[PDB]
Amino acid sequence: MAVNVYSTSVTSENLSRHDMLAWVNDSLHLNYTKIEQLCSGAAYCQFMDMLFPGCVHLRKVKFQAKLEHEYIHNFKVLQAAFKKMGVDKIIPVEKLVKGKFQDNFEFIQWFKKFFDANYDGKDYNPLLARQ
Amino acid sequence: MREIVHIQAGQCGNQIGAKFWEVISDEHGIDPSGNYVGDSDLQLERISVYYNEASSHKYVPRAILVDLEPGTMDSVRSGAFGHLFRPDNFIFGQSGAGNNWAKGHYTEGAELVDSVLDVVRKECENCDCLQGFQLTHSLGGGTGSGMGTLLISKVREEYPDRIMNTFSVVPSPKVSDTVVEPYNATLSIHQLVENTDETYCIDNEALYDICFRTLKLATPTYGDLNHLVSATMSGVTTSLRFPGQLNADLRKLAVNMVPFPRLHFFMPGFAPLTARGSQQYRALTVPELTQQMFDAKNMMAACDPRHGRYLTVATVFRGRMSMKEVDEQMLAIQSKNSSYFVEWIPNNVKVAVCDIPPRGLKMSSTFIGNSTAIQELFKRISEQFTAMFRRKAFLHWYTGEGMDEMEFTEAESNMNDLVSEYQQYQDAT
Amino acid sequence: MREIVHIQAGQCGNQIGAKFWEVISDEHGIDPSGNYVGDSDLQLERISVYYNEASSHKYVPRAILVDLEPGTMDSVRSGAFGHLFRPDNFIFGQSGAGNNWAKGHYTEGAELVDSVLDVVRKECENCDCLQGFQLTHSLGGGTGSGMGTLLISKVREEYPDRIMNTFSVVPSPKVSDTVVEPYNATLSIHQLVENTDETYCIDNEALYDICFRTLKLATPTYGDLNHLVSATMSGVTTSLRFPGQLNADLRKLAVNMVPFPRLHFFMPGFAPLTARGSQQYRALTVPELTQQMFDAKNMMAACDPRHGRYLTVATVFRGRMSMKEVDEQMLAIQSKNSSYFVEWIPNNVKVAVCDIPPRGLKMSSTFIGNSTAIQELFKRISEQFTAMFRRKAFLHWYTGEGMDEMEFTEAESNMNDLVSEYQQYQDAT
Amino acid sequence: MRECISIHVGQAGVQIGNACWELYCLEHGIQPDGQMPHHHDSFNTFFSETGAGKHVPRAVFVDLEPTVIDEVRTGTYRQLFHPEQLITGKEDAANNYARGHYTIGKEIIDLVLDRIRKLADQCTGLQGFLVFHSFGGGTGSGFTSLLMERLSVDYGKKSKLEFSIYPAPQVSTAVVEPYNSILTTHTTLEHSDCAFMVDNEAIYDICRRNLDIERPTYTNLNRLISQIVSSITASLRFDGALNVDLTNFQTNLVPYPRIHFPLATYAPVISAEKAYHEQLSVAEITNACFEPANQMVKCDPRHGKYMACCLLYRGDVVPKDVNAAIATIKTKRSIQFVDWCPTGFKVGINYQPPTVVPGGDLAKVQRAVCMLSNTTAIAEAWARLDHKFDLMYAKRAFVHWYVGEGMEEGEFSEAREDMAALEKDYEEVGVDSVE
Amino acid sequence: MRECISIHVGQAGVQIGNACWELYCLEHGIQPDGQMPHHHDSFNTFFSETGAGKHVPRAVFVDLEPTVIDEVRTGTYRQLFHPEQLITGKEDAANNYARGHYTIGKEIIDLVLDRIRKLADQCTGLQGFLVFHSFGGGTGSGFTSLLMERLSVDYGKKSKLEFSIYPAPQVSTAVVEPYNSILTTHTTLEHSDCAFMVDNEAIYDICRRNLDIERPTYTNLNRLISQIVSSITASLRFDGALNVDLTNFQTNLVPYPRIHFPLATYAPVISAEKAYHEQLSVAEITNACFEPANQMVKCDPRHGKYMACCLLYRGDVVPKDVNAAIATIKTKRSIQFVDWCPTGFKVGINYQPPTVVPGGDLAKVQRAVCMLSNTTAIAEAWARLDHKFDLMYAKRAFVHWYVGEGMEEGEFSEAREDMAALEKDYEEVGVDSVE
Ligand SMILES: Nc1nc2c(ncn2[C@@H]2O[C@H](COP(=O)(O)OP(=O)(O)OP(=O)(O)O)[C@@H](O)[C@H]2O)c(=O)[nH]1
Ligand SMILES: Nc1nc2c(ncn2[C@@H]2O[C@H](COP(=O)(O)OP(=O)(O)OP(=O)(O)O)[C@@H](O)[C@H]2O)c(=O)[nH]1
Ligand SMILES: Nc1nc2c(ncn2[C@@H]2O[C@H](COP(=O)(O)OP(=O)(O)OP(=O)(O)O)[C@@H](O)[C@H]2O)c(=O)[nH]1
Ligand SMILES: Nc1nc2c(ncn2[C@@H]2O[C@H](COP(=O)(O)OP(=O)(O)OP(=O)(O)O)[C@@H](O)[C@H]2O)c(=O)[nH]1
Ligand SMILES: [Mg+2]
Ligand SMILES: [Mg+2]
Ligand SMILES: [Mg+2]
Ligand SMILES: [Mg+2]
Repeated sequence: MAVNVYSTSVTSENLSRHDMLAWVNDSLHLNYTKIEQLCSGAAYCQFMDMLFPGCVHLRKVKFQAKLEHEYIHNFKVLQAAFKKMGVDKIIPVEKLVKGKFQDNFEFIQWFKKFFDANYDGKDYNPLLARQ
Repeated sequence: MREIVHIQAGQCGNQIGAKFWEVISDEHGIDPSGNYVGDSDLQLERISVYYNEASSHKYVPRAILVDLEPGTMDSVRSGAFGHLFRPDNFIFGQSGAGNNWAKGHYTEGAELVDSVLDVVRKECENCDCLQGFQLTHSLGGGTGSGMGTLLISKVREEYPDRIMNTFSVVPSPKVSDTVVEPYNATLSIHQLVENTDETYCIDNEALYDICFRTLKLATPTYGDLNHLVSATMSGVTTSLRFPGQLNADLRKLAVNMVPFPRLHFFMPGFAPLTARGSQQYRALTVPELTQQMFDAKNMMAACDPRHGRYLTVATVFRGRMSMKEVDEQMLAIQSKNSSYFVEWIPNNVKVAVCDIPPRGLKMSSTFIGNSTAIQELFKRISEQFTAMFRRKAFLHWYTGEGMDEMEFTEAESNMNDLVSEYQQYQDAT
Repeated sequence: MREIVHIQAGQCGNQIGAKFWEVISDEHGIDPSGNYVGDSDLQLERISVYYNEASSHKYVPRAILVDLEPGTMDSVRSGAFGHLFRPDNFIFGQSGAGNNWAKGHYTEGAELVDSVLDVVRKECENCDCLQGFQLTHSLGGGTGSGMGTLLISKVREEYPDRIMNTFSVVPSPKVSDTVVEPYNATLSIHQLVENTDETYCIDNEALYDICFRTLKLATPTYGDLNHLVSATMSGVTTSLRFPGQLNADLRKLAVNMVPFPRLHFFMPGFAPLTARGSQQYRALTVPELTQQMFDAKNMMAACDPRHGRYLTVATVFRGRMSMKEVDEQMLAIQSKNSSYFVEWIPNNVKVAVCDIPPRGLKMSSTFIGNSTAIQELFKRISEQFTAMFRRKAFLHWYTGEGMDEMEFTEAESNMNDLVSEYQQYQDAT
Repeated sequence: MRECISIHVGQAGVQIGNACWELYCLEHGIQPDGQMPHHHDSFNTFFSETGAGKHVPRAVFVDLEPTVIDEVRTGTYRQLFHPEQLITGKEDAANNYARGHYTIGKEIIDLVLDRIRKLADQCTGLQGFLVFHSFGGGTGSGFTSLLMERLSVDYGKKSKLEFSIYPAPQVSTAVVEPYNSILTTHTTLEHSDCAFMVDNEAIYDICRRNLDIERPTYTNLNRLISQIVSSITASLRFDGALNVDLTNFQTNLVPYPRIHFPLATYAPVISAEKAYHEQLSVAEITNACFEPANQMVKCDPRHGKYMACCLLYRGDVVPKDVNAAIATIKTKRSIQFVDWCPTGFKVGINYQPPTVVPGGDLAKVQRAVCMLSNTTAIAEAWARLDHKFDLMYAKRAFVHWYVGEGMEEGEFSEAREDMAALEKDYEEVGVDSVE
Repeated sequence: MRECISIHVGQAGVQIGNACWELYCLEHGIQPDGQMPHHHDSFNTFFSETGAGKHVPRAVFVDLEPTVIDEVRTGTYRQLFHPEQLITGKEDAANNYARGHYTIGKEIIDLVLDRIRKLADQCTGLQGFLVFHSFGGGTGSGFTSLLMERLSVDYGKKSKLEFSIYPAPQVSTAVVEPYNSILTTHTTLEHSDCAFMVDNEAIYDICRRNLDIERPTYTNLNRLISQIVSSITASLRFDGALNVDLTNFQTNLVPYPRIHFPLATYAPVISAEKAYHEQLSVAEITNACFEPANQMVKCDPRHGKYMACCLLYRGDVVPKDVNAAIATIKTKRSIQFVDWCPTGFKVGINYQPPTVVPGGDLAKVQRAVCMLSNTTAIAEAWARLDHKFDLMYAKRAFVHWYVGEGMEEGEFSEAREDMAALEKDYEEVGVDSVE
């Protein structure tokens, strides 16, 4: 099980887009340049693997998705472990996959709080996990 | 030829544009239904600059009205004189920007400018020889400020070798319409200074003073204010819209009035302004026209030119007059009023004359002054922003949607540098 | 002369065809009862190509409508505009194919193919000079795909030196109308790429997108979708039915757009498409017609052209237009959009112009482009087929009616091979 | 032109069929005496018209105990049915599987097959048989198992759809229900093309909560069942934009030969008072039929995965709005499909709005949905029943009735190990596997 | 196209909502039965429009004790509301925050959330939530806390406005009011975008003095609060020269995350007899709304400094007159602002004059002003409530009830320390600082 968090109105903790992108890029070692590029869900799936070993089959997830229909399947695997892990946050994947700044920042803003709560300091490289 | 694309943002942009298209249709003799009803052919000689031809001899304005909240669009569609705009140009969102620059520049701006840029590109490729862009907005609101800034940046990226004018409603010093004005004003002014060409600053308190004192009106309203602003804009455009003895264009005005790339904040003014009762007791002539033009009380920006020096002045006359009288009075004004004219710019007056007077008037005139009195406005805005940012108020709602204090510090530094340079060039020998 | 035999299979074919013979009759001025009521004599100049003269100036279509389930015939025989088809051509079975290959190709389609080859053969002998066949079906059903393919194999043996087109409706990625879609589509594509000259792939999800945004409709039924496909199906033929400045026909299009025998999958299009209210604000001219073709929004198949390169392109204009404007813009389109065209095929644009505009329009045109983005459609289907076939889901009802696992292996390898050849010519130089 | 006949066995089948055939005469405008007084043969597929204007149904009511059938002969639908088709015996099976399959059923099975054969020969385009039978009964479970062995021999490959009545987990009218249910399932597992399952307890919650009735007698319960049945064959009698047949559900819902146990669901089920305050649009009746509190079998689909689905709209339904509503249903996550089923929806749209029975509880509507889910969650229903059978058979309770009526103790073990194979197959296929 | 939904919790919330919905139905020309005979859409933002001409409100009446909800059901507004939206329990929370938040309120929260989710999914352009609840009431406090937590968890970032009822310094009806108020404020201090405060004693004084009524029952207070709410929402509901939104109020009135407790004021409140002898000019109505006796919270802003102000004019209003009046008010002596707020006014203008309920106390006017002020004078009210709580808790009174109903003294201690920290932050922000 995992401890849940909320995000409605908090100050002194809202990170800028540059810092949020830097945290994502440094954690998983990619070359993302826009926060709107997180709609693929490939980076999100690896976050669950880091937070909880296992509980996500990293083989059925595809990272080279470029059309609108594999984005939906990608999210069907990312937070299908949300039910397994007990976290009850439901996201509008129907609206997330459009690749807009509207929600792609709101969800990553919540995920930063969720990641920080359940992170115990474990470290693992993503190069062999991805390949 | 020389088509101009008009873009309107926010509630203020939409209302001012509605009044402006009212005035333009009246000038060109275009029926509200969209078909020509006028008599003279001089109106039809150059109509493609603003309007656009369509099947069954219809004429559709080349305007792109856009705003996040749909209320203004619904009002302009349901009201009269809304049957001629092209529905595709009607672009709106669902939730307003809420007086937030971050929300108007990073949240709804993405999709809104995607659609707006698609429409703009289609219109421009439909145009034969593009002349420039026009954008009317306010520096105090959220959607207008932020999304007009985003549109200006994208249009500058797409068309580097083009001109665009911005008609900005600057916040008032006496009474503020919104509590968080300075943040939006500073960010918008920084972006405009970065990537615009010319900007005509217009205030509301100055317009109200003009309407109450000169026009002698008891209940001045936004209809009258937008009427005055639209009259000024039409007077600006008439030089290339109509033939005249000494024609001038937007590029000509920019070249003559912009001496340095960071100094393009002009103050507009109009003449003659008279009450309905006291209009038959005056002789309409160039002497009194210029006299009414060149007094601070008849200034549309709340800045007293007596506190500064006129870097450059442009004067676009209309109607039929005599060039001898025009140049003689310009020389007399310059000689008598030399004290507040810059010494190192000799011959700092540009004059253009058209040949078609406005509706129901023998002659008129539009005055555009690039002066050094905007320094006080920039200083006041910078001081208010400095206080608010020092106490760190309302800022977590700009930080919570992408931004950070680095942007605010950079904008404040840019504003201070601009005002310092403005003063140092005012006080140059 | 050069008559065309029309074959409709399945439910979609009987519904598209029923909306197709409404357009042709209106074009030629043929009354629903079957007698000519038109005014212009140019309509009757070439009427034998589609229709068929009978006693007392009655014209009957040269089409056969055949489907296994009898529920569709009563919808068109007892409905409106069903009094002109010849009752002999109404061929139907007893029970539907049940969304199955084998029940539509081996068991229940084999009992009906011998009663439908005696009507095609009889219709062919009365022909003066046969031009080709036309087939409209679906790739997801049981009888539209299963037995419509059986007709292709039988006809190709009898008339090898003929050209036939298939107006298939390829499935959609987002939603699936049938759970076992890939099994029927893969087994049909392996048969289509053998013995068809050209195939027009059409999508349903892209028709909702076009009708929702471009046409601005809220409740698009299947009547409006078939009314949009039928316009494209009539655009291809109209070159050989009416005189034009630069004529074309079925054979001319196949030569110019099929560089290799295995590459004949096209993506159709149409223009202009405008709503009812926003049609008086647009100038109907060739400039804006060619702009509407090449945008990815106005594509009839759910495949973005930006992901691939146009191998060859053919546009069939209609109406009356200057011949210079047509060639001037296909050069501008090719020059501006030089990155989306293949490099080893110069001047890869085919142009044909007719002279009769459609009903209620000044001018229109049809776009048919053999692109490489189609590869993404076959990659998706081959992915779904692999997942289901590995677990042998639903397979024990395809083996129980004649087929076996060995047949499925060939259909997957053949489809995978065709994808490799489709991409090899995209990066080749 | 295309024919299908229906067979009703036991008291549950006759009582359900009594309410089902009342609905068909309403849809086609057939008076109770058989005469006649979107819109527009239709009645031909179910009603066989005679020389006069009378139409007689293609129904074969068969029971052993003559109590229930004698109500049909006397009731208001007396002149409608063919007098011979109502077949009755002398004594019931008395909740005994052996009595209704080896001793008493054998003396009447020859009369029933004669009437079935006479009905099939009279028709030309026979599609298949619809059988309405229960599970806990004696002549509804031990006799309908004898019919399957006989029908599947005379007619080789035809559709055979069953509408069973699953025994409730907590509600129980009988005490030997685990004995009859296990034996029936093992025998009719090879002679059933698909078997729709319905639980009596689940209907009570639907009627009490959604429809707000505090006295849901068996007549109010049997009205909900008939609506699903009429929706299955709605495309056979009416013309629609996207038709389906009895074979379409057959191919689209049975991935494996043993996995043919879907569960039905209907929507919308609202009262007349709440009908005026609801829009009742396509986008949400799809959502209503997918909630776990509206399923008509006492099992929550959340604990399992959806092998396949099938939706059947009818009325003022636009094919575009169905696609949009379904597309976001895959987005919402009360739904979890299987890995080897990338495509998992079948859509059938009809143009005939559902009709209402006067004096009933349902209100007039313009749209309706009859979802037929085939989910893995029904595996928990077999495990619960298999536990009851194992507990009671440990001490050989009630066995002496079955043994002395023509059955062997060894036969009880064969049906036990068969359900162990079905349970293993159901879970193994549903769960993911490597490669 | 823009939708906001309203949730009414407790008896006070239900009564205020009844008055507010009567006012809305009057304003939009909607008959009590739901039919109907700047204005067209408008009613789309509040009234969902069904198949017929009937419009039903987007309201969710929730309560634990069924008396008031049954009164609403029996009342004249019976055919309007959706019967499923009215949710009742069995027994009340009985002025016990523990009972209303931990024990009882956990058994109906799922149904409330399901109804809320259905209502939200029905609409497309959802804007925010408007919550009408009290503070002294146990069910109001507990269920408001629970709903705040659940809605903040479900929907991430949406406007959540609350219309509270602050306990009066002297007029009172309960004994555990300090406990309830402290607990609810501590719990929902982080789940509220803006919380308007209204007191009963101030409205009593206003109705006694300005309007001249000597029998001011709860109906008059409900009418006044409904008028304030309608004046707030008029910008969304109607067109105007200068429009404002919920996000506009939120942005312009909340400068710090914790300081989001503005107070409301309405003008002009005059009777029918005094209406004929008054001119009702913009300047004088602004002066009346800025007078200290007209404030609807028992605290005189003369003890504090204004932090933010929002004026909302409705009717024949001239922006020049508004500007002149506001400049004069800023010049006036009694109005003192904070040093770091050089700009302190947000102005909105609407073209729809306020409507009059027939039989109401107020008279018809052509100009109306609603003034929302975020100031520092609420610190004294917070200090008084904190002192009352400390005095009562020093010797552990009613703590046996609170502990027995599933709570511990740790919650009381944390609430106390959080309130102390909030008061310290409020005072520090309000006070001036060098540099
Ligand atoms: N001259 C003139 N100015 C106006 C008029 N109407 C509004 N304004 C100014 O425009 C500003 C309105 O802010 P906008 O940019 O339109 O903001 P909005 O469209 O309401 O949406 P938000 O930015 O989200 O608040 C006000 O501060 C006014 O000072 C008008 O009719 N004439
Ligand atoms: N464009 C368009 N497509 C349709 C229409 N009607 C059906 N379709 C498509 O055609 C398919 C129907 O399958 P068919 O090939 O017609 O199958 P059938 O004729 O019903 O026979 P069976 O396969 O045995 O059921 C559906 O998947 C739809 O996607 C229509 O009116 N217009
Ligand atoms: N849904 C529904 N179920 C019924 C109805 N009537 C009876 N049943 C079911 O039928 C079961 C009774 O056993 P039956 O199958 O009727 O047995 P029978 O037909 O009387 O034959 P015998 O077992 O020999 O007596 C009960 O458990 C009920 O669940 C009905 O009207 N509606
Ligand atoms: N302004 C106003 N306040 C009211 C009205 N009715 C009740 N109240 C307030 O509500 C308080 C009573 O607590 P409630 O929130 O109503 O509690 P409840 O709804 O009775 O339910 P319990 O808390 O379980 O007792 C009183 O102190 C009043 O101040 C009303 O009509 N108008
Ligand atoms: Mg706005
Ligand atoms: Mg079919
Ligand atoms: Mg019995
Ligand atoms: Mg109470």
